[PDB]
Amino acid sequence: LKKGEVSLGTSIMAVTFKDGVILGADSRTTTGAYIANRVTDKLTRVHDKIWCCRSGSAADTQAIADIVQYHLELYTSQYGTPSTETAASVFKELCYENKDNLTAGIIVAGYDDKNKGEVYTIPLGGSVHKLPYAIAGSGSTFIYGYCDKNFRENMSKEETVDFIKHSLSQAIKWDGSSGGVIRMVVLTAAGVERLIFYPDEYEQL
Amino acid sequence: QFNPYGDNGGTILGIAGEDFAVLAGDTRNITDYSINSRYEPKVFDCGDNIVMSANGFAADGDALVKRFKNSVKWYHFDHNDKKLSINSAARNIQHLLYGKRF
Amino acid sequence: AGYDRHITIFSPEGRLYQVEYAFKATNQTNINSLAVRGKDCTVVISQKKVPDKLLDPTTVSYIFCISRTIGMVVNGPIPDARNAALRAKAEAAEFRYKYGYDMPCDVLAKRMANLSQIYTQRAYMRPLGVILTFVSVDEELGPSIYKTDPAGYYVGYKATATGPKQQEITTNLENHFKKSKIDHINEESWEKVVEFAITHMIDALGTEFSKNDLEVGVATKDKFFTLSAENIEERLVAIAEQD
Amino acid sequence: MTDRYSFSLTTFSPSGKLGQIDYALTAVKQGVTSLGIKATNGVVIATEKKSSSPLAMSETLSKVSLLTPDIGAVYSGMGPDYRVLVDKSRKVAHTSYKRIYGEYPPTKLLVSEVAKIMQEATQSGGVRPFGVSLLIAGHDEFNGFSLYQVDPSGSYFPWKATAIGKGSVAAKTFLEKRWNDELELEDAIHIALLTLKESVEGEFNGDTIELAIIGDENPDLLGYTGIPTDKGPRFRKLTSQEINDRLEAL
Amino acid sequence: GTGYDLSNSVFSPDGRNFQVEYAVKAVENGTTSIGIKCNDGVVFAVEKLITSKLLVPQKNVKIQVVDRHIGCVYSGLIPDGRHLVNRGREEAASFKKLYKTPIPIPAFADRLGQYVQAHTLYNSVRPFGVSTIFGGVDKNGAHLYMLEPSGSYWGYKGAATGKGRQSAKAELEKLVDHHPEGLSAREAVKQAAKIIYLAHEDNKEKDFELEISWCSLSETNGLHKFVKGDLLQEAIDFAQKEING
Amino acid sequence: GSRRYDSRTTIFSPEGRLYQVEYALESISHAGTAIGIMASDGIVLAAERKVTSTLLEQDTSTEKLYKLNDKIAVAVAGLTADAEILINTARIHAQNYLKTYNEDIPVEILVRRLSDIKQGYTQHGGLRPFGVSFIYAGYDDRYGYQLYTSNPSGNYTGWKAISVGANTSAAQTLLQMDYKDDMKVDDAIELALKTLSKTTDSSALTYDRLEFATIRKGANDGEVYQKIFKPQEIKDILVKTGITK
Amino acid sequence: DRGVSTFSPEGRLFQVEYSLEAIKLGSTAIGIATKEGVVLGVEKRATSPLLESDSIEKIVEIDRHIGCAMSGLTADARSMIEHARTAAVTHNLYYDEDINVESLTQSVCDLALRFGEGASGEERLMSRPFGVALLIAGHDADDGYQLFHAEPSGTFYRYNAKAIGSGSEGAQAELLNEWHSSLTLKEAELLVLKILKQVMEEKLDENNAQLSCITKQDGFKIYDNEKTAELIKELKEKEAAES
Amino acid sequence: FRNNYDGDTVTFSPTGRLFQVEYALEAIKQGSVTVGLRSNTHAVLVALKRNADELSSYQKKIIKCDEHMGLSLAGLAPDARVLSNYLRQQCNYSSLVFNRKLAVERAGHLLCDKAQKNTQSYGGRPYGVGLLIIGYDKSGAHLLEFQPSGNVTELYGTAIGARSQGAKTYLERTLDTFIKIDGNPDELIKAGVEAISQSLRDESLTVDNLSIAIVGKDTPFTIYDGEAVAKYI
Amino acid sequence: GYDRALSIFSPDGHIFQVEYALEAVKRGTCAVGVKGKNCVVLGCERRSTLKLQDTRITPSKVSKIDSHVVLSFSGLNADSRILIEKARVEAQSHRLTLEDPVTVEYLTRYVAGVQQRYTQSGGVRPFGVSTLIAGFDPRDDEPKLYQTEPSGIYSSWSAQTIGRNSKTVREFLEKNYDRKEPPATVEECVKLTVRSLLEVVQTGAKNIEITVVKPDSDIVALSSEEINQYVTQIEQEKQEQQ
Repeated sequence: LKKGEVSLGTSIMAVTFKDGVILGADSRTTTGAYIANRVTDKLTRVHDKIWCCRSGSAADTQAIADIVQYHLELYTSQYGTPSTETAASVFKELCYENKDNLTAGIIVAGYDDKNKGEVYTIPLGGSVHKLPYAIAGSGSTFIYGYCDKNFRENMSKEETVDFIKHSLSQAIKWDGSSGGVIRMVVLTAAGVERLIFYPDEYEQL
Repeated sequence: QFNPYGDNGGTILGIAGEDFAVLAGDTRNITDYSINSRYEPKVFDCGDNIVMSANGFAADGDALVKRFKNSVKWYHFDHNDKKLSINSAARNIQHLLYGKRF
Repeated sequence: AGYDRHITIFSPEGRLYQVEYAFKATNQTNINSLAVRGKDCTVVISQKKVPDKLLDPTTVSYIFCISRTIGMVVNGPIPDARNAALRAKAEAAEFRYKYGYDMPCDVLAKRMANLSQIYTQRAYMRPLGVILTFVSVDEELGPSIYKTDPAGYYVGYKATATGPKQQEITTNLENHFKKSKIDHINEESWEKVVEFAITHMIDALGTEFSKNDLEVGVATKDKFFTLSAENIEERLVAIAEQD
Repeated sequence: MTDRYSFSLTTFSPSGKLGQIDYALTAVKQGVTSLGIKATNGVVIATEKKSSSPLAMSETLSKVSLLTPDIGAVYSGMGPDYRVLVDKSRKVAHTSYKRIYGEYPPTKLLVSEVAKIMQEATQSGGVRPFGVSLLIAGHDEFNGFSLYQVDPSGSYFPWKATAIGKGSVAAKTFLEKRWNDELELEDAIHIALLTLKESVEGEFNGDTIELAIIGDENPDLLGYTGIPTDKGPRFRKLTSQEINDRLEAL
Repeated sequence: GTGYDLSNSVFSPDGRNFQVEYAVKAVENGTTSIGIKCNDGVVFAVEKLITSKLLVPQKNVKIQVVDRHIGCVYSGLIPDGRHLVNRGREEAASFKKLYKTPIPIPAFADRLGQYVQAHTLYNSVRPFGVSTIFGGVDKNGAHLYMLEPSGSYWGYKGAATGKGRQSAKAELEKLVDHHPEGLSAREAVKQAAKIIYLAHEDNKEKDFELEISWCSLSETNGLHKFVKGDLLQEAIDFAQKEING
Repeated sequence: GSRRYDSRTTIFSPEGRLYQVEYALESISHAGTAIGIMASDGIVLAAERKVTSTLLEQDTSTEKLYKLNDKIAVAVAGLTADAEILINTARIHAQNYLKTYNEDIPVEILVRRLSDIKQGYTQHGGLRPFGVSFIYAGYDDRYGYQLYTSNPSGNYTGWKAISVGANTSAAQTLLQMDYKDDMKVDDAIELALKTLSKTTDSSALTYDRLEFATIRKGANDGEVYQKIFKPQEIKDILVKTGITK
Repeated sequence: DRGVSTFSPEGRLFQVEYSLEAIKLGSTAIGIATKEGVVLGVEKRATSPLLESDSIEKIVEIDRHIGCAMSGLTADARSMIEHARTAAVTHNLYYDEDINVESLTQSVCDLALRFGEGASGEERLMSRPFGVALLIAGHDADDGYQLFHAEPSGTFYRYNAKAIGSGSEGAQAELLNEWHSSLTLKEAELLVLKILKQVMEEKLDENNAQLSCITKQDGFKIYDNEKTAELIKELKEKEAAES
Repeated sequence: FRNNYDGDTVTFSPTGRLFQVEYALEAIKQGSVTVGLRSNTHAVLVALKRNADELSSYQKKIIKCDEHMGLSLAGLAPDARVLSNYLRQQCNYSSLVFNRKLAVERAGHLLCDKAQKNTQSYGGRPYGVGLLIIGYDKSGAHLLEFQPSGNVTELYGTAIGARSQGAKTYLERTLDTFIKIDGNPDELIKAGVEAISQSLRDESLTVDNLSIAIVGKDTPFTIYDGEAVAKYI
Repeated sequence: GYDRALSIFSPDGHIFQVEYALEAVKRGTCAVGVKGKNCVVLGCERRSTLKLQDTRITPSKVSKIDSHVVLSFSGLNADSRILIEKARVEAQSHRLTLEDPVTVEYLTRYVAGVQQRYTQSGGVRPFGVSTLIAGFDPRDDEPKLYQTEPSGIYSSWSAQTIGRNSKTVREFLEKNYDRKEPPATVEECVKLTVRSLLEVVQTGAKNIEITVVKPDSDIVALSSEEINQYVTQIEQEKQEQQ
C-alpha cells in the first residue's frame, strides 16, 4: 500500500502534421498540493523514433515505462525496429494484468517511414486504440471541439508548432492540475528535436 | 471483491417407484424477471440409467454437469465399461461438491 | 595431457581440450577482420563471404548490432556466433533496465567471459569457439576496442586483427602507430579512417576488395551504424584512382 | 542436461591423491611472478601485468583486485578462474558482514569463506576446482596486518612472505634474508621490484609493473576531503608513474 | 567413440560434434523441397514420394502452416520436423498476443533458430535433423529463409535441397538469374513444378505427387495458401512440356 | 555414453566397505598426527604441525586445533579443506541442541550427528567421502571426561588413549603401557612429550612445530577450562618436563 | 553396467528380462480357476525347523474377496501388495462398489514398468522393475471367478489356470488335463495338493504349504493348515492305490 | 560400435537410423497380425486373437478409445498401454475445452512429439509398437498407420504384425473394388478376413476368437466377437 | 547419473549390492536371541583384543527402541544408527495416532520398508546391516523375536543367530533347543545362551553381554560377574566327558 499518491499534468497529445508527428505535453508533478516538480521529463523515449506522453500516477507510469523500455530495447536488437502499434501493446499488457494497482493514461506516438506518423492512445484499464491524432488526460474533453475543427493533415511545421503551443496553453489555463513547462518533441526521419518553453513564455505566446 | 454468484429459479421433482423412477423438471430458465429460455431443461440423462438435475444457479449447474460427464467417461474407460450405479454416481457427485465448498 | 573429453578434469598442462581447440577453430569461413580506432571514431572492416548466387548478398552478416552504440563482430562458426549474439543482446538490455545506463563494451566482455568459464567448468553444457570483438566510442572510456578470445580471457587493445592473415594486418598497424607515435589514428573523420583501413587491408591480404567482399560497421559517440553497398563503394573508388 | 556426472571428479587412491588438484597446482606455477611481503609495518603486494600481443594494452589488464575497500588480492594461474571466484568472494564479503555486522570483514574469517567455495567445487560432482592460488592481504585494528595464501585445494595457511608463479623457489629465498621483522615500506617496495627484475628483462620497465600497498592511503578519495568521521580504508594501489619513479632509485 | 560422438558437453577439434555433421548428411539422401523467392512473394514446393497405391492423394500433406501467412515445408527426419513446428507455433502465437501483430520472418527465424542451437549444446538432448524451407510475407516484403540442423540460417533468394538437389539448383539458378528475382508469383508456380519434375528424374524407381503452395503479398493478399485446382493443373502442363511429354 | 562415465565406486567392495571410503583412509594415514590422551584431571591433546618454516607464520598453531564449544574441542587428522565443512556443522548442531533443551550437547550426541553426515556423503549423491578423522575432547556431567574418534566410515568408538593420522601403531603401543588413572595433567604432558619424541626422529623438536591444548578443571572454574597453547607456551612446558625433545 | 535405454534386438530391455528369470527361481504357486471357486496353493517353505509357521507371507489379501500368490522375492512383492490394497480401497470409497479383477491388475502393472529418469506423464524413477510375478485372483459380480497373471514388466494375461515356480513344467501340463468348467470345491483342494506333491521332490506337508480359496459363499478364506493336513494324509492313501 | 547408437538417443547416423529404430520395427512383427482396410465411409480392422499359453483365455486386444476412435496394437503391449492412456486423456480435454473431435492426423502429430521428448533423454526411451487407428470424422473415413519412427501415413489399406506382405499384396489388388463401394459394410469385412488368411501360412485361424472392429457413418464403434464374425468367414 | 543401475538383476538373478551386504554381516560381531515362552534372552558378542577402552564410551550391543522393544544388530555401526532413528520415530507416531502402546511387528514393517526402499529405487544405496527386533506386544505372555535383512524381508523366529560362527551356534540350537519345547525357565534360557556364545567368542564372560527381557518392559542385563558363575558351571558339565 502506497501512502500518499501522485499526479501529472493531464493534458497530453500527439498531433500529425506534414512529415510525421509532433508530440506535446505539459509537465508538473504534485504530491497532494506540494509541488513536487516544476519541470519534469515525462516526454519519454521508448525507442529512438517512438516517444510517448505519460499521465496518471507518477509512481505507476514511471514503473511501467521502464519495463516497456526493457522489452523494446531487446525487441529492436533481435526482431528489428518496433512500430507504434508494437510499443502500444506492450504498454497495455502491463496495465491490464496489473490494473489492480495501475493508473496509466498513455499516448504512444512514433514515426515510421511507410506508415508516416502514428498515434495510438491506451486509456486506463488498457485498450489499444489507433486514431490519426490524440488528446488525453481528463482536460481533453474541453478541447475536443477546437481539436477536431483545426486538426488538419499535412499542415506546415511552423503552423503545427503554433497549433500545439496554443492548444496546450489554452488547456493549461482553464484546467487546474495542469501547469509547469510546455515541452514538445518533433519526430521525423532526420531525427528527434527537442523544444522546452517555460511558464512566462507560453502564457504570453 | 465481486461475487457474481447469486441464485436463479427452476423446480424439479423426483419420485421413486417400485420398478421405475421419475425425474421431472421445468424448461424455463430465468434470471429475475427476464426469460433466459423457454425450452432449455436443467435436466439431462447422464447415462447408465442415471438422470440428473442440478437446479438453481445456472453457472454452477452447467459446470458441475460437465465435470460429472467426464468423470462418468473415465470410469467406464478404466473399469471394463462398468455400469455406473445410482449409489456410485451419488458418492462421486458429493466428492465434486465438497471439492468446491471453499 | 588430461582427458577432458570424457570427464571435466584438469590437464597438468593447465589448458584443456575444450579451451585448446576453441583457440583453433574460429576460422573455416575464410574470414579476416580488423578494428582500428580513430582519434574520435572506431571503425570495423570485415570480409564478407557470399559464396553463392542462391543467397542474398546482404543477409550474410558477421557483424551484429548488440546495442545502440555497441557492436560486436563474432569470429567463429555461425550457430556459435548467434548463440553468443542472443545472450549478448539480452544482457545489454537487462543491464540498461536494472542499472538505468546503457551497456559499455568492457562490462559485456566480463559477463560473457564469466559464462564461457562456467561452461568449461560444467559437464552439462559445451563452451563455444567464439572470439568476440566489442567496439564503440564509449562516453567515459573514449574510443574502445575490447576483444575477448575463448578461455574466458579478454583484454583491451589499441587495435586488433583476427583471421588467418592476422599477422599480415598487424605489421601494417604497427608501422603506422610507431610512425605517428600514438596508438590511435591521427585522423578524426570516420570517412578518412575507413579509407585508411581498407588501404592497409588490401596491402595485407593481397587482393583488391569490392563492396560485396567487405561489410563495414562504424561506431561513433552515441551511435552505431552499418555502411551499405553504395556507402562502401564511395570509399573504394578513391583507393582505385590514386596510386 | 544435468544428472550425468554425479560422481565426484576427484576420487581417492591408496596414495590418497585427488586428480584434479594435482593438475591445478601445476597451473599456479606456470602463472606470472606475483609476491606478497608482510613487512609488519604494512603489507606490500606486487605482480607483473604483461602484454600477450604487440597491440594489447597493459593498462587494461590488472592482476590486483580489490575484494573490499581494505582487503586486496593477487594471484597466479588461470585468468578466468580468478575473475569468477573473485565475483563470488566479493558477494559474501559485502552481503554478510557489511549489512549483518555493519562493518568490513576480518581477513581470517574471509579466508575461511574463500576456502570453503574452492573445497565445495571439488566435493560436488560435475564441476572442477579453480586453478589459482590467491594471496589475501588485509588490515584490521584487531588483528594487525595479515597475509594468507588460499590454495586451489581449499587449504589455507598464513605466510610471513611468499611468492607464487614462475621463479617461486628463488624469489621466496632471497626475500627471506631481505625481510626483517621491522622493515620500512620504501625498502619493501624496492625488494619487490628487485625480485621481478630477476624474473624478467627486456620488457621490464616500471609502467608494466603494478604495485599496491596496505598502509598509506588517500583520505581525499574516501570522501574525507572535508572533516572526517574517521580516517577510513588503508589500501591504496599505486599508479604506474609512482612505480617507474621508484624504479630509477632502485 | 571419442566423446565427440557420444556427448556435446564439450567443443570438438573440428568445431562441431560428429552427430551434428551426420544430420547434414542425412538431409541430402532425403526428399526434395525447394523454395522460390520472387519480387512479390515466395512459392514452395515439395516432392511427395509414392510407394504404393494404398496412399491417398492430398490427404497427407507436408507443407503445414504457422500463423496463417507463413508456410513451412521441411525435408529430412519426420519426428524432428513435428517437434520444430510445434515450437514454431508457440512462438508465433506468443508474438501475436503480446505485440498485437503477425510475426516478421527475420524475427520468426531468430526464435526457431535459437531453439535449434539449444538442442546442440547438451550431451543427451537430440539435435534436430531437418532442413526447413519456410517464409512468407510481412509489412516490408516477402522473405524466403532456410534453416539447417546445426542452427544455421541465412536469407535465400532460391533454395534447393535433397536427392535431386544438383539438378534442382541448376535449373533454379538459371531461371532466378534470367529474371529480376523470379518475375511474377504466377510464372514461378510453373517454374517450380519444372524443378521438382526435373529432380524426379533423379529417382524414377519411385513416383511423385507434385505439391505446390505459395504465399504472396498481392497474389494471395498476404496469405499463405495451398496451390490447387487450375493453378496446379497448369504447372503440371508446363512441366511435362519441357521434360518431354 | 555419459551414463557409463559414472565412476560407480560409492558402492560396496566385497570387503564389506565402499572402495572410496577404504582408499580415503590411506589419505589420512599420509597427513598429520593427532594424539588424544584422556586423564583423570584433564584431557591432553598433541598434534605435530605438518610444514613448519620461516616462510609460513610460525606463531599460529590453531591450524588443526579448534574449540567447538566452551568445553568441547577437536583435533584434526586429515586435510584442512575436508575438515572445515564438518567443523561448521558441528558448531551449529551444538547451538540447535543448546536452544531446544536448554542444555549443552553431550559428547556422544555431537559425535553421532557428524558421523551420520559422513556416511551420508556417499549414501546420497554418489559423491566422495571425507578425508578427516577427529579425536573429540570433552566433558559432560554424566560420565566425566569423554574422548572419542570418528572416521569417514561413520564408525565411532571411545578410548582412554588413541592416536590417528600417521604412526597410529607406534604411539598406541607406548600409550597402553605407561597409562595410569592416577595421572594428573602434568604427568600426562610429560608422557605425551615422551611419545611424540619416540615417533619423530630428530636432532631436536622445537616448540613451533607443535600444536598443543589441554582441557583441565582449572582454578577459575568447577567446569573445565580450555587452554590452547601457542608456540611460546609450548617452549615453557618443554623446560618444565626437562624433556628437551 | 547396463543402460535404462539399452534394448535387445526385440525391443526388450536387459533389465526387464533379467527380473523374469529370478521369478522362476522363487517358490511354486499354482492357481486353478473353475466356475465353482478358484483354489490357490503355494509352498510357504520352512527355511529351518526353528523358522515359525505363518510369519512368511505367500497368501496375501488385497481385499475381502481378492487374493494374491507371489513368486520371486517377498520384499519386492510388498511394494506391489501395497499398491494393490490402495487401489482397492480407493475404488470403493469413490464408487461404493468392488474393483474388477482386471482393473486392479492394470493399476499395479502400470507402475511396474517405469524405471530410469524418464517421464511422459508417467513418473519413472526406479533403478529396476520388480523381481516378482503374482497370480491375482478375484471374483467380481459381472465376470464371476477369474484368475489373472501379472508380470512386473507391465504385461498382463487373463488365464483360467496358471502355474509358476521352478515346478512350472509339471504343474501347467497336469493343469490342462485336470481343467474342467466346474467341479466341487473339496475335490479341487485335494487335487491341487496332488499336483504339488508331484512336482515337489520331497514329502509334501503343511509346514511348507498353505492353501487358500475364494468363494462367493463367504469371500476370501485362507484354507488353514490343520484342515489341510487331514487332506494330505488322504492323499497318501489314494495315490498308493493307483500305483 | 553397437554401444554408440544403442541407448544413446542423442546420436545420429549419416543414414539417420539408429539400432533402437530397427529393433522397434522388428518388435511390431512379434505381436499378432492385424490388417486395415477402409473405403471412404467405413474403416475396418481385422485382427487375430491367438493365445500364447495353453490355459490362457481370450481377451480384447482392440480397444475402443472414444465414440469415434480406437486403435488395435501390434507390438509391445506395455508400450501400447501408456500411449492409449495419454490418447484417452487427450480425447477428453479436446471435447470439454474446444468441443473438438480429433481427426487421425492430429492425434498422430501429438503422438510423434511424445516419443520425441523421450528420445532426448537417456532416462526415457523409444517405443517398440505400431498402431492402426481408425476413426470416422467429417472428412470421411480414415485408417492411419503410426510408427515409433514417427512416420505417419493415412492409408486405404496396410497390415502390421507378422507376415504383413501376404495381406499387402492382396489389399493393393482389391483396393479399386473396395474404395468405390460405399454404404455397404459386409463386403469390406469379409475381404478383411480373406486378407488376414494370406498373412497366415502356418498359424491357425480361429472361428470364434477372431475379432473385427468397424467405425463409420452408419456404424458407431462395434467390435464383433464370438458368434458374430461367422457370416464373414 | 546416480538414480539408476546401483541395483539391477543379473541374468543369474543375483543383485550386486545385496550380495556384498550379506558379507559385512559374517565379518562383523555376533548376536543371538533365544526365546523362552515367558522371556526372551538376547546375547551379544563385542570383540576387542585391544584393552584401552570402556564399555561406557563404546556403544552398547542392545539398544532400546522403547522400554519394551529392544534392537540388536550385526554389521556396520554407521548404517545401523540410521535404522535405529526411524524406529523410535515410528514408535511414538504409532502411539500418537492409534493410542495403543506399540505392537513390535508394526515397527519391523517400518524398518524393513526402508531397507527395501533404497534397493528398489535409486538416488540412495543399500544398507549392510542385519537386525534382530524383539520385545513384547502389550497383553502378551508370549515372546517375540524377529529378523530383518538388507533385502527388507522379515519373519518371526524361535532362536536365531547371525554373524561370526553362524554355523556353530546353529548346530547348538538344532541339538539343544526346540521350536516345539523350549526353555520354560528363565534360568535355563540364560544357561543355553551362554553355552552357545561361549564356544565362539574365545574369551570368558568379559566379552559376552547378556540382556534378559521378561514381560512388558522388565529388562535386566546381567553383568560380567553373574555370567562367570554359569561359565564356571559350564566347565564343570564339560569335565564329565573329559
